[PDB]
Amino acid sequence: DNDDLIDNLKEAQYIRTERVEQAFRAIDRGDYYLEGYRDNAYKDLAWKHGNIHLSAPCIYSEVMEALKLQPGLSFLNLGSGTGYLSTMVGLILGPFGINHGIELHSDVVEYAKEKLESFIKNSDSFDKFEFCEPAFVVGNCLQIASDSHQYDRIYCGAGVQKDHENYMKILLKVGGILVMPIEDQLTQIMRTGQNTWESKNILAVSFAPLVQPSKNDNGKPDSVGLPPCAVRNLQDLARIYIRRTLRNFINDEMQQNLLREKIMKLPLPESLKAYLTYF
Amino acid sequence: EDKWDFMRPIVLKLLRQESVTKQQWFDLFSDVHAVCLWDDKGPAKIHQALKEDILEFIKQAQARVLSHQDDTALLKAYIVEWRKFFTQCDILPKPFCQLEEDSIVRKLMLDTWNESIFSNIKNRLQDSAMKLVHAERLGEAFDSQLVIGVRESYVNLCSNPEDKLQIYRDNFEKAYLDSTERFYRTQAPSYLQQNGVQNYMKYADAKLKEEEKRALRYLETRRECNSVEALMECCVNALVTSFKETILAECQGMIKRNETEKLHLMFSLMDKVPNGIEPMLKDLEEHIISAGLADMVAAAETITTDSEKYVEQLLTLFNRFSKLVKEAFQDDPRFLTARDKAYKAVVNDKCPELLANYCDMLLRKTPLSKKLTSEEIEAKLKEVLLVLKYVQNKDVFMRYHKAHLTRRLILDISADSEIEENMVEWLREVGMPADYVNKLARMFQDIKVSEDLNQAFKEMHKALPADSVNIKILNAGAWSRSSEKVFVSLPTELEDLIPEVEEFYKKNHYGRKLHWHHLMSNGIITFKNEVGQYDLEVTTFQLAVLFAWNQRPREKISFENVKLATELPDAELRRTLWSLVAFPKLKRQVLLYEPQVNSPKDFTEGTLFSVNQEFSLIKNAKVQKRGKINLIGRLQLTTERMREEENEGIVQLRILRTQEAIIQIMKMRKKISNAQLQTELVEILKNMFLPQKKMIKEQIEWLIEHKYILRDESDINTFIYMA
Amino acid sequence: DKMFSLKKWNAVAMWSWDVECDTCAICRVQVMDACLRCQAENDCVVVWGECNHSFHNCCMSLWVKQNNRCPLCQQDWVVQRIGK
Amino acid sequence: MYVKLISSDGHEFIVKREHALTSGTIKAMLSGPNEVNFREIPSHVLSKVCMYFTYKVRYTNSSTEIPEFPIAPEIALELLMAANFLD
Amino acid sequence: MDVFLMIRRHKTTIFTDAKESSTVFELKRIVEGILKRPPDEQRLYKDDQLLDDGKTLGECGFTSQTARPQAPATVGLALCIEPFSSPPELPDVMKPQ
Repeated sequence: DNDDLIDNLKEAQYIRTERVEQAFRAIDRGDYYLEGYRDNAYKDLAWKHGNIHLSAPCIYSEVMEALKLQPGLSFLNLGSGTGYLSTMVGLILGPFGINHGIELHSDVVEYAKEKLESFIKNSDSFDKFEFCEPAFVVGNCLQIASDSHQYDRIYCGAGVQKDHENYMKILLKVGGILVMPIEDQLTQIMRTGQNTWESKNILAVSFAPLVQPSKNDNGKPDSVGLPPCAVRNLQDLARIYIRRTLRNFINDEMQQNLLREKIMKLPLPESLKAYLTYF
Repeated sequence: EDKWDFMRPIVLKLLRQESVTKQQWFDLFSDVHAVCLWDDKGPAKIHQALKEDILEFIKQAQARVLSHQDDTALLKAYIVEWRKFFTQCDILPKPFCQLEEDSIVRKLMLDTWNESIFSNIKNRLQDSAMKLVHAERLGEAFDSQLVIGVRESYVNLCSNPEDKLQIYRDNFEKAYLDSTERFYRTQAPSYLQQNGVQNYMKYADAKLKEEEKRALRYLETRRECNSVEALMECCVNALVTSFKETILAECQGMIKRNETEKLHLMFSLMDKVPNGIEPMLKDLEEHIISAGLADMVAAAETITTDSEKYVEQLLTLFNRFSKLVKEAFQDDPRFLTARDKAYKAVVNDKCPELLANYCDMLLRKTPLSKKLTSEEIEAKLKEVLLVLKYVQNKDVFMRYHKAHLTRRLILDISADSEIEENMVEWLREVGMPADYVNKLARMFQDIKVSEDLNQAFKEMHKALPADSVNIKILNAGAWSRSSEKVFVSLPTELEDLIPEVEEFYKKNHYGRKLHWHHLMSNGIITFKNEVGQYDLEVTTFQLAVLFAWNQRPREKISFENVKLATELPDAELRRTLWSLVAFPKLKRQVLLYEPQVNSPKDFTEGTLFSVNQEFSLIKNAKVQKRGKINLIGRLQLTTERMREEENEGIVQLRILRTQEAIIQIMKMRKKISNAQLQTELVEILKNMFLPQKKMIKEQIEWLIEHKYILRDESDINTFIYMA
Repeated sequence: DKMFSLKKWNAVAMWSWDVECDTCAICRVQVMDACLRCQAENDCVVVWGECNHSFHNCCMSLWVKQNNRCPLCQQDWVVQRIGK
Repeated sequence: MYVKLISSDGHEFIVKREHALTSGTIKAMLSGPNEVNFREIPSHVLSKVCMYFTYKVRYTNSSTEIPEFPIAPEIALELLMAANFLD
Repeated sequence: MDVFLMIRRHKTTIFTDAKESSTVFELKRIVEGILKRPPDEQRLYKDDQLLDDGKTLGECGFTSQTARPQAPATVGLALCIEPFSSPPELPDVMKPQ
């Protein structure tokens, strides 16, 4: 089961740390895998089927390890797929992260939205964290709008072509990290200056090489562009502070949230939304 | 949770545009949210109370709207009231937000306004306005705005975004169409039987234009509209089609009198009627066909020899009807097709061979050409080619044209060389094959070669002196065109020359085999009588007769003796003696004879002839002592006999050309049914000759019988071509 | 100044193409007489073509549709005239 | 071009319109029959509201980083309730 | 990024902004324009320090960090500032305090 494989990965030091430990337990494998099988996410095998190419098992263990994911930074996912890893990273980053992903097939995107709604409405770990919900766009991995701001953490969801390597290096903010299976070889890259980069290897992996664009005489190239960064509105902020306060009390007392959130001197729609996020 | 104490006052102040203090306008924002939060059934009741309030206001509004009895007052009241209501429509959805543009209260307002104030009064609203339009058609210049406003109201009531064409279309346009149809249908009788077709057409066209103007003025032309097409269609149905059967009555009268101006209205109005145009085209076609045929059919047979009148009548008909079609129908393609069909139905009834004859009268030394310059002759030939461009039997021209061209160029009787050369460009314009076009150039080159050969002979042999020797050496087809190769005895000056000519052209010009035709040859010989000397320019037979008479003018020689001397047949000698003794319109006769005759046939073998001792050139009824007399005339041309033989040739072409068409189809159609061959012939035959199928069937049978066309062994209705 | 003799003598005559005027390849008569092609090889009405060769139109007047040849030589006839 | 905001403590704040007009309700007011007396908003809540507006107007063009916006628990409930009334 | 700043006087407060390189007199003029208030015995004070009549740059203690959008740098405008109404709110049981 999930905890079985989580323990095995800690045994192989594929998890190691506590933050990744909590992320992995929070999300159950198979949840994000196709409706017909719901069995093999718990095995290190090929999870390529239809258009889905997820790698929850030790592959994603290694990737999560390579990426630090300290709270408050920004994570950009090229080849998001079913959103499994965007979800996990959101669990860690915290409310004030920037979490964006890009994908080529729209039907899979509809699938990913269905899975997120499933997770919010049915999972048990949601109210144990300040989750960060990922946002999605449709497009190709090589045609991001040309004026993007930058991103601290960049990940390539599939095999990367050498003759576009620098095309991604230009995206990384001064000081960030980039993780990619270039030539199906997993590696880390660090922007140590304005026009200097350094790199290291990780592991020899197996991935399908990406599909390059072929559109011409159109504004597809380097145009897609990630979702706008916006400063949210007061209900979300205030909700977060109130949930902080109550969880802190409950931590002190431990030495159930739903019951507390229901006695608060508030209008019933406010009870449901402003805290409960509609259960 | 009773805030329905200040809210009713402030709502009813908003709606009626009563003064509102800012403080109230601010406070209403706070109270509604207050109630929607601290409650469980505010959301289901705020708008029910709102609906009650709006409905009370609207009931007061109907009371006021109907309080007026005048039509204009009623319309203005509905307009102003809807106006304030719609201005405030955007002013009280701001509060009451998020209780469910797209606002709740706006939908409530528009649905209630229509279900409580429109449907009820509407019965009146769309009636009175329409009456005003009627008054306008009676000369009453009512204020157009009184109707325009109602229009703009309906389109707004349709709160539905997915289908807005509900109120304005349903409850306004139908009234306009019905009123227009009523007015025009009941006003048409004032002229349907009170004036003629022309005045009725003018009235109908003017009314159509006026109602189109009203249509654009008043009917909504927003986009899909389509409003104008329905009003115009109903107007045309009321005014034009209701009288079309009587409008077409005068079409024949107008066409017959060539009243092109009156046909303008006729055509313009009946072009709008889908089934009102065919009668006028049929009238034009049948009028043209009858007007042509009724005279042309008789003229084709009674004319006989007078080609000029036939061609001129054809040209007059063509020009008159072309002018009529150009003017009356504005050069419309349908009427041009009708004109072409009518012209074909007339000119094709059987062969316009006379056209070619006309060209001869324009290209030969005849009175017609002698009074005309070359440019005028070309202009006249333009008429012949114009006529030729229409008749289906086009090749009938070429038979006579080439016969006349050959006789003109070979007999040296052409009016001018340049006018003959212009026939090259004329034939090219007509569209004939170059094989015939270049015949003139080939003939002229042959004539140049003949002149060169004659000069070569003259330079060597110098009987007749070389200076007076003019030997013609032309192509074989130039002269050897008949089997009547009659040869006659020649004077000493020519008998001692011909052997030398033959030797010179046999040896000095190997290959060119000279051949003589004494029938077409002529010459000038000097003779003397008891009254004076003269010169006679006569054919070779007359020359032989007068040479035999030269050494014995005063003797008497019988018909048989003259025959033996000239070695001439019966017919040729008879004609020669008739031209020498009874030359038409000749003051003096060359020869005298004893017996009395009525024609050449009456000459007998024993008839004695003698030289007239008093014959000489006559000028001013006086005997001259010297002068040249030409007595050849028609003797070296041809007689109505040609018209017969040529006619036979025409018949031959009517077969051969048609058969050629068939072949040209089979060379392009390796295997086709009989029907396909006949259909192809319809277009192919138009270039050479288009006979009726009664002869085409027999021609195809002849072609297959002579082993020229193949037939499918298992299908007698399929023709096959090979090689 | 020609006055008395045949100054305007219209010596009508025609020539037929051949290699020489001493023999006849399509007739057995004198070269200056009418062709015998229409009698021995079956009158002789001679017509011209664009190819500068004589021929006989005894039957071609209606048969030229399929017999467009020059029997007096070895070349086909190019139509120049269709009348008399 | 300055729209004053006055609370129910007789209290005043100055804010210009381009800054202020970033909520539906404030547009609605003045979109119909400046100053704006918010009857059910105390002074201390209104101060933090204004600061949030100016902070958003400044950070609309944010590049990648995000600062945090402190709210004290003494006024947080009332900011939650006065927040949805303006947006 | 400019600097968020908040000034006080009695029952009326100002939100305003400037550059680090600006002088005090610029702030005095912004205030005099927005309020149309000439200096009838009133000047600009920092946490109650006169700053004389302004027109100075050496004493700018409103460094950028202290004048943030999340938090203003306060200006101390015979002076009397009415403060706000202190939160009438308690832990409310659900916040053991």
